[PDB]
Amino acid sequence: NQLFIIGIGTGTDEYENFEETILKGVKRNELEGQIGPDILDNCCSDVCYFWGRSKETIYEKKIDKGDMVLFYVGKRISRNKVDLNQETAVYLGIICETVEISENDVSFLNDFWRKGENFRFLMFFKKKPEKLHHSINEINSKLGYNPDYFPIAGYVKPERMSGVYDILKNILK
DNA sequence: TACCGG
DNA sequence: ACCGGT
Repeated sequence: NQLFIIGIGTGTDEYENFEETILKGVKRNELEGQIGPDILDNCCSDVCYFWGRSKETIYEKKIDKGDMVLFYVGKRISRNKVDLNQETAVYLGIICETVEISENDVSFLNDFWRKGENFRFLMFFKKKPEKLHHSINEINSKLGYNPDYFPIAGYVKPERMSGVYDILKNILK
């Protein structure tokens, strides 16, 4: 029951990859024989929604099923700050399963990702991660972060989690 | 800055 | 340990 944040800067290849596999998604036939039939059955419909990283962990925390990912989307200004003057977005996904791809098998990841082979630690999301109506500053504030906190990949100290309990609850039914 | 370290 | 910097 952990919570992570992943910052997707607009106008960059991470945003492009975020378009393809989280916003648009990938038909499950184009994944058959690269991802297990069981992951495909239980985490995907005709479409899989998934993200990936180059390590298995985030601040030494590994990501497992049941956990949550807030994708912050906006124009990045400094390493971990966003421009609050242009549009921002927050999406919430719930991890279904995580799968590691072997380094002699990362070929297929380039089919839909720019430099995809570098990101062989995949995460699959039970349903398509949901676009919240909150801005990044509105979510940051609920978690006790600076308005423009925009981590590239952050772990949210559990004691902050209760500030967004309303939202996650409302999402389940 | 596909984030860690101190 | 998490943020919050350049």
